Amino acid sequence: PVVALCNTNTNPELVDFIIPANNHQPQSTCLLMNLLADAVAEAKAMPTMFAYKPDEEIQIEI
Amino acid sequence: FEERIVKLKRISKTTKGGRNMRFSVLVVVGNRKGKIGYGIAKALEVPNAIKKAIKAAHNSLHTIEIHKGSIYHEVIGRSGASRVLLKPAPQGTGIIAGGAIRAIIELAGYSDIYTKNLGRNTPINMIHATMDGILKQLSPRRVAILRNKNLNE
Amino acid sequence: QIDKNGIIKSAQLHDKDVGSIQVQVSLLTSQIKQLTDHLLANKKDFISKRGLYAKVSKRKRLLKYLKHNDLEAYRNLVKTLNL
Amino acid sequence: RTEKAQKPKEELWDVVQKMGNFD
Amino acid sequence: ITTTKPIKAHFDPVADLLTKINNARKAKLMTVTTIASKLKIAILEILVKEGYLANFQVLENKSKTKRIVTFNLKYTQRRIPSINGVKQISKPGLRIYRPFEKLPLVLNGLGIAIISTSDGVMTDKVARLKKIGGEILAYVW
Amino acid sequence: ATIAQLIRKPRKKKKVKSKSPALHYNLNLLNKKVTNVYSPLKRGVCTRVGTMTPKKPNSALRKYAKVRLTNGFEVLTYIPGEGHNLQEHSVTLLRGGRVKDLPGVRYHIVRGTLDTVGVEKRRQQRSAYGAKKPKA
RNA sequence: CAAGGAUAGCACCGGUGAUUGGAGUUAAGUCGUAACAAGGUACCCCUACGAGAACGUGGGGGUGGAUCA
RNA sequence: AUUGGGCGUAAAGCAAGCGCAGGCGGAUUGAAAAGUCUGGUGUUAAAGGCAGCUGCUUAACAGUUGUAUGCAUUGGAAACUAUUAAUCUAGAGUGUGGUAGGGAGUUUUGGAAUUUCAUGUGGAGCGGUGAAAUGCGUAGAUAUAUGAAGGAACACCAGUGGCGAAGGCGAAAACUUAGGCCAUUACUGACGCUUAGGCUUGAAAGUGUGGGGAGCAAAUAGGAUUAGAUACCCUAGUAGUCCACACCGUAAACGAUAGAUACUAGCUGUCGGGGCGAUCCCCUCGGUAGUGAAGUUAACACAUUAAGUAUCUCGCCUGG
RNA sequence: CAGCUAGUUGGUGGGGUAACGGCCUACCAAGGCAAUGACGUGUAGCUAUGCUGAGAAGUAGAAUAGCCACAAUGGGACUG
Repeated sequence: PVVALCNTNTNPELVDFIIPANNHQPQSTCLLMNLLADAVAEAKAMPTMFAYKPDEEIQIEI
Repeated sequence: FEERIVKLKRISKTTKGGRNMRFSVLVVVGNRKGKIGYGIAKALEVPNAIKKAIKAAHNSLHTIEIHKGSIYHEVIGRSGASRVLLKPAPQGTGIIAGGAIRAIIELAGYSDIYTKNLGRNTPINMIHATMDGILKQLSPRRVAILRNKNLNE
Repeated sequence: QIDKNGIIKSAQLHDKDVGSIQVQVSLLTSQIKQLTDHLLANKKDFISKRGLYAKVSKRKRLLKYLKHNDLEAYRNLVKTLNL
Repeated sequence: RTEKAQKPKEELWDVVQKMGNFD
Repeated sequence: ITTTKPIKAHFDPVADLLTKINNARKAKLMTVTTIASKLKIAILEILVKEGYLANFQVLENKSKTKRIVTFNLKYTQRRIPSINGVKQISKPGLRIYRPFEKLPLVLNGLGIAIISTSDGVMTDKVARLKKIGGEILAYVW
Repeated sequence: ATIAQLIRKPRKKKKVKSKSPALHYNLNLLNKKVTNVYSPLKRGVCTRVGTMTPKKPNSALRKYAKVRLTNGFEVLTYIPGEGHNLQEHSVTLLRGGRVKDLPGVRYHIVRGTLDTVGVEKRRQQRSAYGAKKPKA
C-alpha cells in the first residue's frame, strides 16, 4: 500500500491512503513525518516524541 | 507456467544504413490452474524476445472463475478494433473455435464455446480482444452478492 | 418594432397567460409579416430568409397542434393570414 | 416534497485502506 | 425533498433515466433524478425491490402533472455500485414486445428483467409464473 | 444513427463477392433469354492463344488464351498444364477463380474435357487439369 | 359471341457500325521533377483561362507546410 | 450491423438550415382495447420441416400418427405503442427587466493614399526581381507637395474572439433587424425534434445589363532560372475584380466533426446575461475553443459544443 | 416509374352462369385505385416442402403431393 501527502493539484485515485497534507504549507507535512516516525517508534518500544501533543513543533519553512 | 507463444511479429526499424530486425513476440503463460497472463516484447533474435515476453507475461497472472464453463452470456470483445464474439455453447455440442481462440479458451479452463472472429486477422489484437472478452465476464456470485437480492436468478 | 408585448396581451385565453399558443402564433405571424417586409426590402438577407422559413413553418406546426388538441382553443383563432 | 421512501442504504467511510489490515 | 429548481424535460423520459444514471455513475455521483410516471415510478420501485438502487423519493409540486423522482444509486460495502449500466427495452421506434412464451432469463439466471405484462411491473420469475406476457421495459443486472 | 436510420439503409448480407461475372449465362435458341439451370460447368472456345508480356508481379512469358464461353462475354484465361492442347479453336471446359499475375486474365480452364490433354503422371494435378490415370 | 388484319405522321426493345472516345492492367518512355522538404516557388481546393503536360495565376477557403515565441 | 460498424484524419455527414409526410416524443386520471399480452375453437392434407413408430441384409429408401412451418375467430386486464380532457411547465417557445456582437441586406457620408487634371521644379534616370531584363523617359519621365473627379477596400482598434443555419461580417452612421445571454419563479400546456418531398441560401470566380479600369489582375505581352515552360519572380494590360437585379446553387462549405433533446469534472484561457461589488482576481447559466477525469476512439485524438452518455430523425460509406 | 382509370366506378329495370348482385345490358352519370410507393415494368405457378446457416432469411416450387391456368398460339362454342 501507498501513503502519500495528496495535494489539490494531484489525483486521489492513485494512493492507497489519501491524506490531505500540504507540502506548500509545512505545518501538515512536518507533523505527518514526525507522527509516522513515532508510530514505528512506539511499535519498537522506545520513547515517543509526538502524536500526543495538542500542537507539536512549529517547523514552518520559509 | 507453460509460457506458450501465440504469434511473433516480423518487424524492422530503418536506421542509418540497413534495417535493424527486432521482431516482436507475444506469449501467454498459464499453469493449468486457470492462471492466465499475456505479454508482448521484442529483441534482436527469437530467444531473447521470447524470454522478455515470458517475463512480462509471468509478472502478472490471473485466474478466472468457471461456472457452466462456457461464456454463459453473449459478449463481443474489442481491443484496438478487433471483433471476437463469444456466446454460450451447451456442454454437449462440442467445441468449435479458432486456433488462437481455442488456445485462449482452453488455457482458462473453460469448455465448448461459440466463438467468431471477425474482420482483421492480425493475431496480436486477436489475442488482446479475446482476452478482453473472456476476462470481462462477471460471475453469478458477483451479482448474487453485490445486489441486495441474494438469490441469483 | 418586434411587437414583443403588444401581440402577447391580445389573444390571451386566461387571466394571466403570456405564452398562450394563440399568442405564440400571433407573435409568429406578426414577425412573419415584419420579416416579409424585411425580405422584400432586403432580397439578399439569407439569415433572415432562413429565420422566416423557421417561423412560418413553426406557425404551421402550432396550428396543426391547435386543431389536433382542442377545437375551442382555435375557435377564437381563425385570423391566420391567408388568401 | 417527497412522497415515498424505502430501502435505506449506507456505505463505509471515504478513506481507502488496502486489505484493511496487515498484522 | 424540495428540488429548489425544476429539471428540464427530455425528448423521452426513459432515455432521460438512462442518461442521468449513466452520467451519475460516470461522474462518480450517487443521486439521480428522472421524471415521475406511474410506469416510471413502478419501474424504479421494482428496481429497488431487486437490490439495484437505493431510496427513491417522488416529488410532486402542486399536482400529479408536475411530478419527478430523485433516487440514490445502490453502493455495496465493497464500493461497487449495484447499477452495472441500466438499459431501456421499450425504445421509441424499437418497441420490443415479447409474449409469455418469449420471456427470457437475463444472462442465464443472473440478472433481472422488468416486464409489465397486463396489470403492472412484474419481475422475470413472477412473469413466467403468472403465465402472462407483455411489454419488457428495462434491463438492469 | 438509430434504428430508423439503420432501417432507411438496407441491412442484408449478400455473399462474398467475386470478380467473375462471365460465368453465369448459358442460353437456348428460339427464345431470346438467358436460362439459369445451376449448371456446375460451362464450356468455351479459346481463339487467341498466344504469348504477350505479362503483368509485373511475375516475370516470365506467361501465356494467355482469349476464350468465349457459352455466354456472350469473352474473357482471358491462363493456360492449364505444362504444354497446352488449346489449338486456337478447341472447345474445352472452363473453370473459375482468379489468377493475379497476368494482364486481363482472371479465369481458368477445366483441362481434359473432350478436347484437351495436359500433365499426365503429374505429382500435383491430374483431373482438375485432366490427364490419364497415374500411380502414386 | 370472335381469330387476325392495317392505317399516318407517330410508339418501344436488342445488336452492330465507316472512325474509334474513355478506362485499367502491359520484359519496356520520353517532357519534367511540377507535388511530396518551405520540393529549390508554399500547397492544394471552388471558379476563369492558359499549359501537349505537370501545374500556374485572378477572387475566395483552409493547411492535405515547415523548422520556429 | 435484427443477432454483428463508422461518417474529423479509412471505402467514411446532404453544404447547411427550415420544415409537411414519415419516424418517434414530459406526467395525470378513466375509457375505448385500436395494437401488446392472455386462454380457447377451427385449421395449416400425406412423405416430410421436428417428432413417436414401422420396415426392407443395416443403411440408402418408403410409409403412419402427432407437433406443427400459417391464417380466421373469440372474452378479458389498462400496466405498456398511439388517442381522449384539462390544468403543471419542465423542452416547444412566450411574457417582464436587461442585453454583447465587424450578423445580414438596403441606404448616407468621408478622405489619409494612388491615377487624370493644376501649379511647379529637376537633371538621366525610373520599373524590378534570384542577376537582371520588358516597359516609362530629355517633348521632363521617376521623383516632389497638396487640392477637385473617380472608384477599391477601409493601418491599430481585432480579443487561446464576438456574431453568424455552415456559408461569411472590420472607417463610421441609420432602417428592417435574425438570432446569442441570463434574472426567466411567471406563462397555452406536449404543442415537440429530425426530416427523404419541397423552400432558401452556400464564399468567390466567371458572366447578361449600367458605370470607373483610379488600382489590381486572370487571359495577354516581354525578360528571365528548368533540357522547353506555358510553371517562381517582375513589369504592365481586356473582361472581370467593385457596386445593383443577379446568375452558376458548386468548395479546403474545416471543428475536415448532421441536426434536436437530457446529463458529464477540474483546469487553461476570449465573450454575454442576471445578480453585488471599483474594474481582472466575484457566483450562476450559456455561445465559440483547447488540455484533461469518467467516458469514447484504430491511434492521433473528442471530451460539456463529443467522436461521450442515451434517445429521435435524415442522408451517406459497405474497396480503389 | 407521380399519378392510374370512360362498363373503369354507383345505383334502378331486364337478362344471366353453379347463385342476389355491373356478371352484362338500356337510364342517368363521374366516379373508382393511389405519395404510407397505386399502375406499368422483368423474373417467378402458390404451398406442403428438397436444401443451406446457428439466427436473420435465401434457394427452387423440383423428388413426393394439394388448387388455378395450360392443351400447337387466340378464340369460340358441344355434352356435361
